[PDB]
Amino acid sequence: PDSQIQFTRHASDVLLNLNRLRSRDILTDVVIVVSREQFRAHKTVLMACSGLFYSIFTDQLKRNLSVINLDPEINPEGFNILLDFMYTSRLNLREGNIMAVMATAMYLQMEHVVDTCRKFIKAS
Amino acid sequence: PDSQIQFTRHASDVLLNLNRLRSRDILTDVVIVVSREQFRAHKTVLMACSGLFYSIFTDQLKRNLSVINLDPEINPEGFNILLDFMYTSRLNLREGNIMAVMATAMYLQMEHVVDTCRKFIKAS
Amino acid sequence: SDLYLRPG
Amino acid sequence: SDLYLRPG
Ligand SMILES: [Cl-]
Ligand SMILES: [Cl-]
Ligand SMILES: [Cl-]
Ligand SMILES: [Cl-]
Ligand code: NA
Ligand code: NA
Ligand code: NA
Ligand code: NA
Ligand code: NA
Ligand code: NA
Ligand code: NA
Ligand code: NA
Ligand code: NA
Ligand code: NA
Ligand code: NA
Ligand code: NA
Ligand code: NA
Ligand code: NA
Repeated sequence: PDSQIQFTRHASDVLLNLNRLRSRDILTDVVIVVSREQFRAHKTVLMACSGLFYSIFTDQLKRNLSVINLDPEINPEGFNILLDFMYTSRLNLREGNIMAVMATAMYLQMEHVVDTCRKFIKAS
Repeated sequence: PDSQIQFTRHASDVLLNLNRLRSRDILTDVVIVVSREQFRAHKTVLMACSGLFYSIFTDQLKRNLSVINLDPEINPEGFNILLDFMYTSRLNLREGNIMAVMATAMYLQMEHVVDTCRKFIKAS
Repeated sequence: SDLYLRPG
Repeated sequence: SDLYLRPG
């Protein structure tokens, strides 16, 4: 029977390095547009975190879009909070943003974030 | 003063989902070739884990290569072990592969893996 | 738990 | 430590 070696900080190091690539606009391959505001990102990270983006980039016709527009009623700061969460594991929920974040997370099909928002709403 | 919410399994979930994309050949954008053996991958994951791949894909001329050949003296199973490590955080070091893995990790400029190989060689 | 609190 | 052992 074999045992395995695991690196404690590997996954968080990968995410940190991917976020650095995003900050420097290195190998970014999509721009997300919400109400005339643009967010650059990596398609694979979006697909790994969002049921909506997974569905989009597995559709043959939509796979090669370089610009994706979201529903303009979405709050762009709610989107930005969720994009940062994707790349950092930290979710900046505050009393003044939780409803926007929850609505955006439902739209993006981020079920764990939605559950977390519901938890904090119920507690308060 | 603010505090932060962190998701314990987010980074490892992202890596798990990226590895599933790799297994299904979804959004893979590069093939690495070692001694006539091919490995499909995502450039951003390679860059996040390897100093060599970071250097390659930040070079303007090499950025848009779809096929990258490595030194044919490299052991392709050593490469495969390191590619799996990139996507899983688990490093399959064994008595029969540690020297090949170390040499490949030095070539790929994966300093933490190299340090780990040196640790196990010194202990045995 | 899948969540924890940590310093800002 | 940055490494740990776990079941195969
Ligand atoms: Cl670039
Ligand atoms: Cl989620
Ligand atoms: Cl694809
Ligand atoms: Cl490393
Ligand atoms: Na970061
Ligand atoms: Na960088
Ligand atoms: Na399709
Ligand atoms: Na389609
Ligand atoms: Na487009
Ligand atoms: Na809006
Ligand atoms: Na806010
Ligand atoms: Na996996
Ligand atoms: Na998949
Ligand atoms: Na350059
Ligand atoms: Na160049
Ligand atoms: Na090519
Ligand atoms: Na070889
Ligand atoms: Na082996």
